[PDB]
Amino acid sequence: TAFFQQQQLPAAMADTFLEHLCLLDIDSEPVAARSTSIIATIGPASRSVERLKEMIKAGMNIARLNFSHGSHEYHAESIANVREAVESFAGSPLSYRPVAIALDTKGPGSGPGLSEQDVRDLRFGVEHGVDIVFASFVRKASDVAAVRAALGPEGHGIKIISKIENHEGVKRFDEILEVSDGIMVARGDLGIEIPAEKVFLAQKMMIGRCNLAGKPVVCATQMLESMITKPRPTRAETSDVANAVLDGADCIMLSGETAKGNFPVEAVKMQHAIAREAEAAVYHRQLFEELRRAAPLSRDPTEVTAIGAVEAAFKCCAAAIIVLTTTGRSAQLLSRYRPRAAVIAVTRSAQAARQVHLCRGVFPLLYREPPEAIWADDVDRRVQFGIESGKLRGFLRVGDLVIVVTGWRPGSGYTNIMRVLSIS
Amino acid sequence: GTAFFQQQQLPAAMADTFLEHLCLLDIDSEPVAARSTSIIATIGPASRSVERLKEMIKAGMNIARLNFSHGSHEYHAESIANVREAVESFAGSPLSYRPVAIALDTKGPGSGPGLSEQDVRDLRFGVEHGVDIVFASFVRKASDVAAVRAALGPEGHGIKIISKIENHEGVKRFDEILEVSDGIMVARGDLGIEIPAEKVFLAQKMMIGRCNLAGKPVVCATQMLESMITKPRPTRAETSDVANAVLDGADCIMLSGETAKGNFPVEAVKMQHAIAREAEAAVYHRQLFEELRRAAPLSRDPTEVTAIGAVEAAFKCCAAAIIVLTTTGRSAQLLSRYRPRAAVIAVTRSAQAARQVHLCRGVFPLLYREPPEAIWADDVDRRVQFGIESGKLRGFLRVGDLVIVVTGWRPGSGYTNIMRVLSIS
Amino acid sequence: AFFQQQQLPAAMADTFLEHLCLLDIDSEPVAARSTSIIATIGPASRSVERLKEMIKAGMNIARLNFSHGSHEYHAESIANVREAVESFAGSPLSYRPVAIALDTKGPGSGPGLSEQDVRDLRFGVEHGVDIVFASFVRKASDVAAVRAALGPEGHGIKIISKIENHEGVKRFDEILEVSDGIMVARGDLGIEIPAEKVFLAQKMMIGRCNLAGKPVVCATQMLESMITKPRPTRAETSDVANAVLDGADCIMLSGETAKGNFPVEAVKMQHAIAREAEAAVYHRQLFEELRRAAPLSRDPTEVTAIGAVEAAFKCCAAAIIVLTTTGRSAQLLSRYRPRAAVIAVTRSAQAARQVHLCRGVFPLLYREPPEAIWADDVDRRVQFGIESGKLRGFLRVGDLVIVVTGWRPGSGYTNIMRVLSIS
Amino acid sequence: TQELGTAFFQQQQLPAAMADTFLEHLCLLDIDSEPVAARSTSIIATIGPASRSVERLKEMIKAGMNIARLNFSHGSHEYHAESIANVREAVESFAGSPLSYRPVAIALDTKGPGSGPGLSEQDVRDLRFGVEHGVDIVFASFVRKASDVAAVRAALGPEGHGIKIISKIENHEGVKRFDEILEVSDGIMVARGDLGIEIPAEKVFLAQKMMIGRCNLAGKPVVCATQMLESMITKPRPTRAETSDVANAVLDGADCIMLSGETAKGNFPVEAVKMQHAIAREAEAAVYHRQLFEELRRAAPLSRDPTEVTAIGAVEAAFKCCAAAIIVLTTTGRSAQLLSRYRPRAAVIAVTRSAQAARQVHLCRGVFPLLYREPPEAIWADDVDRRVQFGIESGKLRGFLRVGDLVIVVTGWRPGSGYTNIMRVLSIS
Ligand SMILES: O=S(=O)(c1ccc(O)c(O)c1)N1CCN(S(=O)(=O)c2ccc(N3CCC3)c3nonc23)CC1
Ligand SMILES: O=S(=O)(c1ccc(O)c(O)c1)N1CCN(S(=O)(=O)c2ccc(N3CCC3)c3nonc23)CC1
Ligand SMILES: O=P(O)(O)OC[C@H]1O[C@](O)(COP(=O)(O)O)[C@@H](O)[C@@H]1O
Ligand SMILES: O=P(O)(O)OC[C@H]1O[C@](O)(COP(=O)(O)O)[C@@H](O)[C@@H]1O
Ligand SMILES: O=P(O)(O)OC[C@H]1O[C@](O)(COP(=O)(O)O)[C@@H](O)[C@@H]1O
Ligand SMILES: O=P(O)(O)OC[C@H]1O[C@](O)(COP(=O)(O)O)[C@@H](O)[C@@H]1O
Ligand SMILES: O=C([O-])C(=O)[O-]
Ligand SMILES: O=C([O-])C(=O)[O-]
Ligand SMILES: O=C([O-])C(=O)[O-]
Ligand SMILES: O=C([O-])C(=O)[O-]
Ligand SMILES: [K+]
Ligand SMILES: [K+]
Ligand SMILES: [Mg+2]
Ligand SMILES: [Mg+2]
Ligand SMILES: [Mg+2]
Ligand SMILES: [Mg+2]
Repeated sequence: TAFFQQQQLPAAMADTFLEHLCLLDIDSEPVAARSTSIIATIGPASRSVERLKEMIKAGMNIARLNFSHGSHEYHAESIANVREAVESFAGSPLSYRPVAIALDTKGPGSGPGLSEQDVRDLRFGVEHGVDIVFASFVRKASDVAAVRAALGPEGHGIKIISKIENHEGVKRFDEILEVSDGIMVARGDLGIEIPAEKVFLAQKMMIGRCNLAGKPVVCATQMLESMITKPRPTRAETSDVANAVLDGADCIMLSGETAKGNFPVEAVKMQHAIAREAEAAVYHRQLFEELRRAAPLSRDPTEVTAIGAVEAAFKCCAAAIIVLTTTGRSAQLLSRYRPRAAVIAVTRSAQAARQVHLCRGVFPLLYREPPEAIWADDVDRRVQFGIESGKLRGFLRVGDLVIVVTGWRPGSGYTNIMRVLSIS
Repeated sequence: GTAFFQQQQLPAAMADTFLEHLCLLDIDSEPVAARSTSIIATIGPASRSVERLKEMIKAGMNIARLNFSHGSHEYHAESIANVREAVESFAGSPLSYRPVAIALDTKGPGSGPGLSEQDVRDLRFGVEHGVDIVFASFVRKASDVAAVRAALGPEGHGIKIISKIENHEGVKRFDEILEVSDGIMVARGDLGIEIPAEKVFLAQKMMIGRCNLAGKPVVCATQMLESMITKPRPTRAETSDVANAVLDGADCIMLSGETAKGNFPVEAVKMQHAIAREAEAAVYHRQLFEELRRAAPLSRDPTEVTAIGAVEAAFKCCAAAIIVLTTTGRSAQLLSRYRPRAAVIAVTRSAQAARQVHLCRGVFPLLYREPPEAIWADDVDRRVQFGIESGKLRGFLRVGDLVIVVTGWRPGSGYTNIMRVLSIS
Repeated sequence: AFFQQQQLPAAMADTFLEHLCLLDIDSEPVAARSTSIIATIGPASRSVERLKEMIKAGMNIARLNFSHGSHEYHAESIANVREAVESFAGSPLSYRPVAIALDTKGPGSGPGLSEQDVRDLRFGVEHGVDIVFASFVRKASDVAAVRAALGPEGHGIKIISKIENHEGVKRFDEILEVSDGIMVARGDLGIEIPAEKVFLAQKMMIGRCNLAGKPVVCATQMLESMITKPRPTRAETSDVANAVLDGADCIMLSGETAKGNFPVEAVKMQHAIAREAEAAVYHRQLFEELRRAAPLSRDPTEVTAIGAVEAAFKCCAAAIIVLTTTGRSAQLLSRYRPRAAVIAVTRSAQAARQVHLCRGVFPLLYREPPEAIWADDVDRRVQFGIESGKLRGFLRVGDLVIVVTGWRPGSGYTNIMRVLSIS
Repeated sequence: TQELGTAFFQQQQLPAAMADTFLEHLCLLDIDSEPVAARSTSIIATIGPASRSVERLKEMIKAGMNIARLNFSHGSHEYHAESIANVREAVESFAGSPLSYRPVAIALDTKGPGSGPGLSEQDVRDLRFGVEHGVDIVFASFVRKASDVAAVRAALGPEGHGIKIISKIENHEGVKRFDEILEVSDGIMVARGDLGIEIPAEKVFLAQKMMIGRCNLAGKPVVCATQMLESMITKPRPTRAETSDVANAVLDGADCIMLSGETAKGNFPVEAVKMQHAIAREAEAAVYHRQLFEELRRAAPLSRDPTEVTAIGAVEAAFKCCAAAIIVLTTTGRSAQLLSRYRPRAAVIAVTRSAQAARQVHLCRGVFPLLYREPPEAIWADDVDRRVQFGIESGKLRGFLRVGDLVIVVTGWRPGSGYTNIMRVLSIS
């Protein structure tokens, strides 16, 4: 078939990484959906409702609100505009794309503990329902603990992504990652605190440790910087985006390219285009083998089902792995093994649907329908919802094979079943 | 969690290199898993007593070979009846019943091309008596397997044909023979006479490797515990040979003379069982599994896709077993190809499939006798519980263990597609 | 203490994932920078005093873009480069050779060699350029045309084919076979093929070049923001580091040094990043794969090359000193990407300049006249390498070095490898 | 290459050796791929009534005996001295043509401590006998700890400091205290007979494979010892299990294989030697060198010793060109031993003036000793070149080398042992 010369499949079947590089083809068109999420910073150039709709079409998955600048009234208005542009597509539930809201804090700024503004800003996040928090200048575990105690009673569900932007944060990394929900390689400040020529070492090390831990990792600053004023990026910029994906980053960020630049939609489209190409060029054979050898033995059925499903997906070239999820944990565990198959996550939790964008290859679907009396009937309708959406979005075709990860009883934490299905 | 697990060579199995694996092999690391390599015992004067056969089934005989090179049709029918009587004496407790296959080893073409007249009569005898396997002697080409298949007729279409490679031509035309055969037997006796004796190990290791790749059973035959015909204990070379046949990747090991005419037939079965358990625990699963997958091509067959997914899931949690419901034994055979450390408990209603799956390494067959339940999903769950209960009774499973359960979406063979992680209660 | 620096904990990891996890920002690179820097000479860099501070920063090859400028302008640039290079020839133990590369304008609309290109190639032969960056090579017949235009005298000039269009990428294997090396001309490539596909072309071409043992250059917009700003972007420092990690022998500045406000700063920056990236190379997998892909050879030079590289890894050799006439012996050692330096002691001034195209090869130009006793002349050249290495900080007393030599004079007779202790 | 001929790449299991996986390697094993290289695993033959005849010993040396074992459990000192004299007489009968002379080591296998701790009185007398008679190796029976090896070393005295001590592991304690024994011993013998009595018979293969692996890592010789071709005591042909056992001992990584009873008292002693030689050649060609070498390197620690550094460099160079042999000049045999540790397919040819080193290097797999008799040249470099040419001439005469082949020459920068540091690529003229 033509199939075995599309998503860099000749290069993916190579026996060595050197042979894999030699088999990379510019004419091998990526077919799979773009898995690395795009975080776009919302500013003057992008807070228009009609502009936000354009950005969602372009591939924006997470909207970032930089709390360094702007008032609470400004940020609440930006949030409302994002939600209005997101809900304008809720008329066709088979094509609706959830979009997460992330609050990027100001920072401690030469002081002990959480700054007074950060305490006020985190309460604002709780009161406005932010899905993610990018905690600025995390240096130790206590910093993470402070950002989490700040999310008061009503906000323990918000995902804290610790921003590493100084030498101390890099040295105390393992202790930070243990208590954080993910990490952001905040390259701008990092490139000021540590020598500029050492930042790539910090990026590659942190991405690798995050991949091992199964926790999301974000590449953040100056990725397409020249696109603030120019319609096209530099050769170094497209290389940087592609290399962040190849390193193993779950998310790529635009901050200024979308916040204040002349080409915000073009920067999103560009990051989408590069990410698709870079994801097809990932050497899955070594990546999966190493992921397995490093990942410890688990007696958790969710984790055991995850490798079994990822292995099964590789064996048959599964178009997608469709997993039902309440908290997103099942989808996150599948994501850790970096399958070439899309992780279609079907969920009834609008928050979980937005928060799974932090995990690479997870494509969230929000199930809006009324429940069936028979739980088994309800599970099959949600599985069919993922198939119907996948078909519509081009992820699946009739005749394809899919892996369907489900649980034996309702409620989260009981995933234990994996099925091989033929799309009808 | 589950403290003090220095047993079943787990430190050696977790090594990063094969050299490190060898260095971590421990004589004090006792094997805990059930013996996976089947034992073929040739039935003769020293072993056709019904009470002796009962002793050999307890010792671990899985397949009864009948050497049609000696004995009359009357003698072999009586041997078969004695075997079946000793096998069925344990059918009163179905949770502990062990199926035993009956294989017919032909005399051979001797000095003449094609099937000999006696072989055609002997193959008809096998069909009439209901043998499960046929060890076709002196297979040299694919047309020889076709001749044996034709002699079995229409009724003998379910009988498994294991081609015996015992000459130079059979070794050179191996790939064409394996394609049309159900499995291979490395008939080392005649092979050691046709080709130089110092070259037989190359033929054995090559054929076992190609069989492992193909997913078809391979038998290591002849003189494995030869000194046990007259002595109660084998030589150092003999125990090494049995252990090395298992390490090579052989699905089955054989006794022919040690059990047929010797003074210690039950002791030879017990010895082969003891060595096989030790050798199976010393298999370097890390490289074996990785190489098996890199060589196995991509598959759009749900049975084959579910097989790796289940084997990978079993390795991840150190699953005590992989319980699979099978009609023809194919689902269990596909799991077996990936050589999991977990036991492939294969529950089946087919008494022939139950006997024939002994040719596949690591497949512990169970014969489910109960008639079908009205609700299909309830019948499946009862068969799964039958595997758990048999598994518990036989010491394979304990409460708290994790098992992988391979099932299908509808009745009939060929629809295996589901894998589940269960906790033993 | 030794085991902590030059990313040695990360280099000893058993997996690439474990290698990434062991990368340390406090593990300072100790080795000399192996990836050569090609700096484009323009208005911002043709001053003799500026060229001297560009050689100190780490410029190894001076590029002359024949798209702009007259023959008189380029001859003056050449003279200024040679004047700045020869100003350091007073101390031969510290003298750094600098290659001169001519970048052709290109065929443009023309199917074969353009008239200007034939004139420019003759100019290069007459002026003694070491390298030629042939623009827009699409097939093997294009390389042949450039080779013919160089004539009989230009047979020693290295031809680096620039791949800058779709056809050049598809016909890559036939071009690499007839070329001395390849340049991933990212600028035009990013215009001919989609910008999001250029990294695939770069990584593929670098990989195939590493396998072939032929030099490969990463060329456009590496530190672009340094034309107007004193510091590069996070994407730019990442791009340079990733070009080195991909396996590129040379990194280029074209505009950052040619017309930008910070030409010396761009050279210093590329040097700083390359040292960090070279120490973070996963040598265990790189060497193992290089060996498994490299075919068996009955050539004693090639056989001695792996033997020496393997021996250098075994003892953590500070450097490998090789005596070369044409640079081929040093090039073959370079193919195996050793962590140890490749000190190439040559009497050929052209070979000394041209070996900058090979990663990890540090050229020393021996000038002294030949000794009466052949074995004594060899030992004096070996001692010349040791003395330059000690002076430049590559070697210390107590270190172990691998010494690659031959059994007789003349090129092509390399067959000996020795383990020496620095005294 | 390709221009060495198809017949070259379809022999010595070269298609199977070039496979990318061990499974692919097994699938490419060919019975018609004839071994061409010389047999590298040494054969230790036990000398008894069936083999102490001078003419019989000559037949066994031709068949492939490398080390003669003297079992001190049976026989008197007078009997063993006579056996030694007959061995030396049969060995020296071939010394007329030094380019084809094969050195043969003499090994003393002690009786053992039996039912008592420490060295038995007879063992002290027997060890003194060995020193007085000039034995090259001692197989110390029932070694259980490092202090046992020290006792045997002390009993050999000052003169017996050059005698190699191979500790026999034949009980549970010896297996558990293996690492401390191997550290103080020159090598190990997997004494399977007693081991199969002390530990369960079904566990002996685990002990064998573990000890061989640890010895390969340490670079110290390892011997597989009991019942290898047992049926050949009475029968002219061995069983399928026996030929498999010998082949598997070689594939495990054993430097030496032993005959004890098959050669000592059996009806077919020369036939058992010929059989062990035939199997070893086939098994050596079927060794998967790619994984073996890669793993050996990853486990071997970094070394600042030039002899060790030159050893990998030479072994790697030999694999790259399919070098016919690796000629090394050695005084103590250490240089050849270090090359042997990396298990090259290229036959290591060791040129030495020490007759004891020539005999003792049989303990190292792949080492083919040549005893150089010529007196020293005035010019040191000329003496080295003459010894290198002696290796080439013996190599050509014995069929190891042909004109056109590539060889690797490992030499040193000065006389005296411990100065190996040079590796050269030579073309055979
Ligand atoms: O040893 S290499 O440096 C190399 C080897 C030979 C060459 O010729 C060469 O040019 C480079 N190396 C590159 C990356 N791959 S990879 O398969 O793409 C990969 C595997 C594993 C990774 N983990 C697991 C989670 C991060 C990777 N993260 O980024 N990439 C990863 C492995 C081999
Ligand atoms: O390279 S070896 O010959 C070797 C030999 C001696 C050493 O001291 C050493 O360090 C390496 N070595 C043999 C054993 N395997 S193995 O792990 O046991 C294995 C893996 C894979 C196999 N497939 C996949 C299906 C058959 C094997 N089939 O039989 N065994 C198999 C590893 C490779
Ligand atoms: O019917 P529900 O409550 O949505 O659950 C369907 C199945 O998916 C799961 O909820 C997965 O949830 P989580 O990923 O959040 O752990 C299983 O526990 C459950 O059996
Ligand atoms: O035995 P039933 O009741 O027909 O149930 C079908 C079950 O067995 C299977 O038939 C497996 O059979 P095969 O392995 O012989 O193909 C599956 O479809 C399912 O697990
Ligand atoms: O690298 P090249 O061009 O093959 O030259 C290698 C040569 O180097 C030498 O060491 C130098 O010898 P000369 O300086 O006399 O040419 C020769 O022995 C060997 O042939
Ligand atoms: O293997 P050994 O005993 O350490 O020595 C290797 C020998 O090789 C040599 O080249 C030959 O020297 P000799 O003439 O003293 O034997 C020396 O470097 C060294 O004595
Ligand atoms: O916030 C950021 O992205 C930073 O500091 O680089
Ligand atoms: O059955 C046979 O002939 C054998 O095993 O050699
Ligand atoms: O010519 C070049 O180098 C380019 O276009 O990048
Ligand atoms: O002496 C021996 O060989 C033994 O005991 O095994
Ligand atoms: K901020
Ligand atoms: K140009
Ligand atoms: Mg910041
Ligand atoms: Mg037969
Ligand atoms: Mg151009
Ligand atoms: Mg003993």
